[PDB]
Amino acid sequence: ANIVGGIEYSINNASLCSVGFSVTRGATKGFVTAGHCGTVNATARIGGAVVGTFAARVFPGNDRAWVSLTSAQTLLPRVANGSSFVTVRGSTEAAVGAAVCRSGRTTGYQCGTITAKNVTANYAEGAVRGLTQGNACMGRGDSGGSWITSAGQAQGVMSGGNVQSNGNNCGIPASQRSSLFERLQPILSQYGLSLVTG
Amino acid sequence: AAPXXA
Repeated sequence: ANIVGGIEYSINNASLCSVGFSVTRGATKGFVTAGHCGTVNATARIGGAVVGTFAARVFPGNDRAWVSLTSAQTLLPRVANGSSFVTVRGSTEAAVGAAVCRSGRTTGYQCGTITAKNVTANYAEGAVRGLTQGNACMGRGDSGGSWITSAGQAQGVMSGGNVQSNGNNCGIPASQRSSLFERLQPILSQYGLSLVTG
Repeated sequence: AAPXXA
């Protein structure tokens, strides 16, 4: 499968999540995603085919993971935007107030701005600390997907927020949305990963 | 808040 940020993948033939970013660990190909998406060794599938398994994850506390893929996968330095793509160029962290977009299998590509950093989410499983908050909308299934600036600086992966009863926060004004992402810098250093760029 | 996932 071609690995692009934002596309759907399933975990153990049950849950759905979105790919965050193509990465390498030495000769190993992988993608970073949300920790809530799977446990170590869970099986990830793309379009019904097995593409790899969860190599490590932390959740709750943090919300991160990486999936090691088979050598047959094609890593690409891109994030889905509809039928178009955003090229990944690096991981400079943007500041509060910067515009950012996110890509995921449920709401597609949505943009907003970063409103706060170091936010704690009290999920039922336990708190997740240090997340960055944005007001781009998102929905069930977007977890793990890419957060990136239009200039291509990858920011982090979708963790959660204030989903409404229709399964997303797109039906409430940007001012009331809390869409939280795990910063990518700490995941690349924790697991020794290098982002694929173009 | 809830994580996400689907």
